[PDB]
Amino acid sequence: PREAAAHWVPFEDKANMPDNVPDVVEVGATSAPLLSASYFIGAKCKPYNDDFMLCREESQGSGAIDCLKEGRRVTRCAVSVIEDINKSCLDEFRLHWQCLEQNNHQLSGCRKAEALLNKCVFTKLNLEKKIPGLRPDEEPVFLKKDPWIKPAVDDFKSVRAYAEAKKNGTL
Amino acid sequence: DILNEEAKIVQALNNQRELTIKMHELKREEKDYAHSYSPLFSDPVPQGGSIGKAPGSSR
Repeated sequence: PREAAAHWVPFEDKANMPDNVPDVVEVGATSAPLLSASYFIGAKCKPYNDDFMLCREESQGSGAIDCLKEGRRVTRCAVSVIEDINKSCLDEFRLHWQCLEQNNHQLSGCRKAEALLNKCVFTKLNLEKKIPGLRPDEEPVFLKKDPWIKPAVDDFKSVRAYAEAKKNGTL
Repeated sequence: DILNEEAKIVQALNNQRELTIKMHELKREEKDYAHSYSPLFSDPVPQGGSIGKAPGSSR
């Protein structure tokens, strides 16, 4: 919760899970693919994530050990979403997070690639990108036309793919 | 006629002695959190620090 100062030295641990708890395979996506598919991880895995944090609230202070069985399932369902999005939308998911690794991982600067990614994932994986807590009479930010905050330079691959999706009639 | 008027004064002084012993008892008696501290917000439970809060932080 506080960060290490004044000569911290890092250390790691040559050990294993005990036999009591089964194997769980991990998430291997880094920040730009994780930030790219964050809304679709949240759209599919909402009741699993909320049961995990509700576990953590319910049995206070035990925490780690009494919530492992649902921390299993949140990781497995997010892995399901990520390979689902790989095998359907690999090239434009890659287009999106390759836009996102420039521009400080700001979602504000990658609108023309995220329109393509949202259209693919919505027609093929049937998951929708939504911002909750947003009452009506309020436009969502990634839908608006001519925003005030444009990026410095639009990425070339995504504006080329965006124009070709215009002329195909994809989007 | 004078014994009764002295018994009246003795009763009035024993009443003050009982009152004094009572009002001494009343201060050393423990008292509620709603009376000792502010009445509104009667629970001592802090639940303080509510922005970056962790689930599992309660007990």
